[PDB]
Amino acid sequence: VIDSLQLNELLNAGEYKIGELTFQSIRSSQELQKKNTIVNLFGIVKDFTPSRQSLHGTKDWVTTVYLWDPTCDTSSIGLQIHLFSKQGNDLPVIKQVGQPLLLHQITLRSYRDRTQGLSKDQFRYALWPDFSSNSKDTLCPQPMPRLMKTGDKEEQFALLLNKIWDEQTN
DNA sequence: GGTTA
Repeated sequence: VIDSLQLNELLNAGEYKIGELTFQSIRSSQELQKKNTIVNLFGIVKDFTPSRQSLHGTKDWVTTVYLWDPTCDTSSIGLQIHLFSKQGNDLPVIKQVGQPLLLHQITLRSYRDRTQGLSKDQFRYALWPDFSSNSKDTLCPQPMPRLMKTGDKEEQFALLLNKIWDEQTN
């Protein structure tokens, strides 16, 4: 079982592994890159926009989230990520800021001088409750087609992320 | 693949 110190060392390495997946810390993901890359992310939802249908283009279902982790500062909102779906509205249903969110298969690219995340068509995700909340229904029912089965390792990471987020925002 | 946002 990991504690907050190990979590921080993990993140400070830029790239880190949890189970079978390799993630990129939010801060490193914010680094401006010339060429797009595909990554996995695990952070706290610092802000979000409820799912809705795009008005133009292919009109995909879309939800925006701002992901944060201990490598950014309480002052930055984090990495802006647009999650899309062309297979119905099966996007993460987020209820409040503070929820841990794990994203699998997110394209990182440059836009207006900032790195932005764009979900791959087949992206997957895991969403946790905002543990630090008094409310007990922070994690509502989620659509199934993009859900990832997770275990205790990811559970601890989520618990720690939320805790740190809370200590730094409370 | 980066329109949609």
